[PDB]
Amino acid sequence: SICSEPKKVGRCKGYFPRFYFDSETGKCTPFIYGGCGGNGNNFETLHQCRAICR
Amino acid sequence: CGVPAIQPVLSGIVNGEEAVPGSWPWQVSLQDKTGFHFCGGSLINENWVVTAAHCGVTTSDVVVAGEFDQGSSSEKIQKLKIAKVFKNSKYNSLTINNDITLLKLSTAASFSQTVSAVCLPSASDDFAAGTTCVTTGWGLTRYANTPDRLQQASLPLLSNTNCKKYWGTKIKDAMICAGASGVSSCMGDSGGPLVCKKNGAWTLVGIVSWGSSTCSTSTPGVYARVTALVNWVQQTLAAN
Repeated sequence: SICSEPKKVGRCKGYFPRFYFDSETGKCTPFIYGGCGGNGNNFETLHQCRAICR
Repeated sequence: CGVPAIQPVLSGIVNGEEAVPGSWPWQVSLQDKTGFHFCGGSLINENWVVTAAHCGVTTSDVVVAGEFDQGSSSEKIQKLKIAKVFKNSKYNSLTINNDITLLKLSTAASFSQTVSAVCLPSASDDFAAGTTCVTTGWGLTRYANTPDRLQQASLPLLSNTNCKKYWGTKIKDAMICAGASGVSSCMGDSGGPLVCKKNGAWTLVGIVSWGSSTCSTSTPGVYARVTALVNWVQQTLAAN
């Protein structure tokens, strides 16, 4: 139920492409992560996001 | 230090403007080994770059100096390897306090018209609330790719008391706020400079750190307060 956590950009001003599991859409999805205060629904690769959800 | 050979020009990053090419010559882009820009930084001399600790820089990333248009191949840029990373031991992953990291280069940057150092302040310098300063970087211009060309914005320093009215106890003594004035630092700006022009020279007052998760232009941005961290900077240079 980590994939049920929401997309969290956080407040840092970094540019860090990541992937999260969108519930509404039911896919693994790219987003810009700021670099701090992220939650569990945050993966380095799309493969890595899918290979733990889907 | 702090005197660009090419004078910046300002109208007086979201809602910023395009820098005069070469006009912020301490500004570097920190790129990973696949070539993506993830944070900014500042040259403080020919061997060292100061950036934000949350940028998580390693010896695999590189420092790129002399750059203006990241989509251009006509610029004589320097791709500089990093020999060693010194993250401030007091960096707090919780509060993002003490958000500063030094990078010692494997080989010295070569200073030129387009590459040179920003000045550092003394621990006791006072940069008054209301002072108009400048921040720069290749962070997003709308809250998705980072812009090719270097951006800049003018913005006022806030008092910490006034900054707290927005952010409350998230504001620590090693932070300084600026903005809430129609412009905003945004994703990819982290680690880059907030400079104020003191005595004909630009001095590093802040390091782009954190702020609105949506880069709102009506809330203050937060910056690592360089006066509070500059003794640590000097001791790190001296010992390494």
